[PDB]
Amino acid sequence: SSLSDQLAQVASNNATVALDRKRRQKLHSASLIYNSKTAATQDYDFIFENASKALEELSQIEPKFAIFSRTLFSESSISLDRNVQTKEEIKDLDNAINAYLLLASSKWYLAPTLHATEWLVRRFQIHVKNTEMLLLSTLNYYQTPVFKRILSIIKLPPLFNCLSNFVRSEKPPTALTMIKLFNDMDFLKLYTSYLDQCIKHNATYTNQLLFTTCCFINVVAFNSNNDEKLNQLVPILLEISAKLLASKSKDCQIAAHTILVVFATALPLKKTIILAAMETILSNLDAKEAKHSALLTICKLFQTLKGQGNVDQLPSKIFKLFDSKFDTVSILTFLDKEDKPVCDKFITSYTRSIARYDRSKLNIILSLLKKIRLERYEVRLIITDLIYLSEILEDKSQLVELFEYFISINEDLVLKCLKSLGLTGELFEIR
Amino acid sequence: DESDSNGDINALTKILSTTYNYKDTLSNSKLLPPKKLDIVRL
RNA sequence: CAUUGGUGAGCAGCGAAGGAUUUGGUGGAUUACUAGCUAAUAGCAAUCUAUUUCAAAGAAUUCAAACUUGGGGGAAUGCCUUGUUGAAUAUUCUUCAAGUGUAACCUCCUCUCAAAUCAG
Repeated sequence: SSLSDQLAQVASNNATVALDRKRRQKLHSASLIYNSKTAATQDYDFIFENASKALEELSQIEPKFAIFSRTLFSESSISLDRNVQTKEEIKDLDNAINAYLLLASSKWYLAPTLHATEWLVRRFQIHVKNTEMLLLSTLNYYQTPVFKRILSIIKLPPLFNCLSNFVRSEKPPTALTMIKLFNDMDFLKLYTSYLDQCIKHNATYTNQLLFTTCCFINVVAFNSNNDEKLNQLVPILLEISAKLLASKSKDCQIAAHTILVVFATALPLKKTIILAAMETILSNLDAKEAKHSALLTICKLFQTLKGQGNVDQLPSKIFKLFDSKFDTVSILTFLDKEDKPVCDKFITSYTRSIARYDRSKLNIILSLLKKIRLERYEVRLIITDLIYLSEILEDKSQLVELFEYFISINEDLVLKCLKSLGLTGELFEIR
Repeated sequence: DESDSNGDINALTKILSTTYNYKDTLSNSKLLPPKKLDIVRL
């Protein structure tokens, strides 16, 4: 290397350790509300008293911020600077700071949060010392001028490099910069490391989470052509979707649902991956408000695919999980909706899974098959398995009404597959 | 610590992990994908 | 009219799932390749530390020692040299002069040009 770059690297090693007093009046004078002439003349104790003055109201809003009064907002936690500590102590400092950041990420519209984190900016240089968590916890607030102030103060990491033109700017950072920020690959590995961190800690609130799905979804919007870049984009999004569905949270569930919907509708995965998606979706479909979304997810999911075995029957674990988390009459209500969304490739696949494992509710299938105008090969492919359940399952009046409906609608289709399999008069010899 | 020895929630992750190409290129789907023509000048 | 000027439209023409440009970073060569480190015949390379230390070997210009200084002056005050004086015990030191003596120390030079502008 050069000497000058090898020495400007030591600026990055000691960007916060103020040695000359002008370095102090640079390093203390930037904070989240106060102008740098009044921010220059602030004693540490005076800022900590305002810190507790916002922190007590925050802890009274929810008690989880009370523990940072024990450690971070302690009255003993003023004089200690970071650079005086060992890195093993600095790691625990960063742990406290990070867990505080995703916590306060919800409460950030409050001026209590702005007055609380400004001291942490000023006591622990978290605009510089830990700026990846500062930005990742507070990324969704890109319209708010509190964040826009925060942009003029953060030493920008290479991972957040779209905003290199937006630090110390007037107008707020635009919506397209969020996509171009997220359109990088390793940025998405940071956003997994944020959201997965929020999942185990269960600090996942709705507005930021809607911003997550709107950014990830717009990423696959931007990668509609770059199918090889999309094929390295499946590992980052489907991991976030899977680890999202392990949440108790229902907004996180519909978030992972939107991820799977827009991902399958933008890029056709293999069928077995969609079966994995169905297992992870249905295996945590518990609360009510996610069911209406999650049904439409599989409605999209089975429509996103095409191949050999396009509408084949589901596995018995998958089908019994589906018929545990939904009833029959759930889908019997849903297909009679006036929205009536096109789950055409799902029904003709799921009725076969009824027709092999269960076989007990084919009056239900009659109700099902009168509801939806299906596809041409689909009805034929249902009728072949119903020929199979004519032959091997003992013939019953439910199947008689089934095939009488199938003579009422597309008798000749039945005649063609019967000329393919079996005979015509032998099907009259069925019942 | 990490050892292998109703539906499970690891079910997406495992089937991702045993895949590298997630596009079903082994399909021969007999439908045409949009926007990208496998076309060769002869 | 030549435009032999480009813009600008275009077209013939070239033409395989783009073409054209501009740049960041890094690697490879830019002499003809025998491995890294150390206390080195050996040990290391996860280590030389509670054998690294004893031992031997190891001391002249009797004080040769600016090969190095822009050039002139001088060189007061310093130094050098001998001349010369005292003291101590054959030698240092006190005292003193003579030196077109002197890389200390004082000044003069080592700037003013058919370069240009400008009145006449």
